[PDB]
Amino acid sequence: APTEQRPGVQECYHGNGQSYRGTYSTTVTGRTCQAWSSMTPHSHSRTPEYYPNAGLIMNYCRNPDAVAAPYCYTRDPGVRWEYCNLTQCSDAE
Repeated sequence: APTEQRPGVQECYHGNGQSYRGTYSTTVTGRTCQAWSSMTPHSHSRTPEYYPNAGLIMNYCRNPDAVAAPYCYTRDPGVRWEYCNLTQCSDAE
């Protein structure tokens, strides 16, 4: 009889994560991402209007402008943006 929570498949990004369209929404330090369509607390230009094919919905980690890895602005006024707590798929190899 099982005594461990059902296995969870980790999310991971390929390449630099420009193709990432998963649901992860937490930064490397555990902070909660700000929604892309929100301008509070941080104003920015990474909007779905300006990156219409980048999947900039909700507050999911994304890489619309092809930086090093998926990222987000955070909801904390003291922290503008962070890379997300996401590993590269190739790490498990």
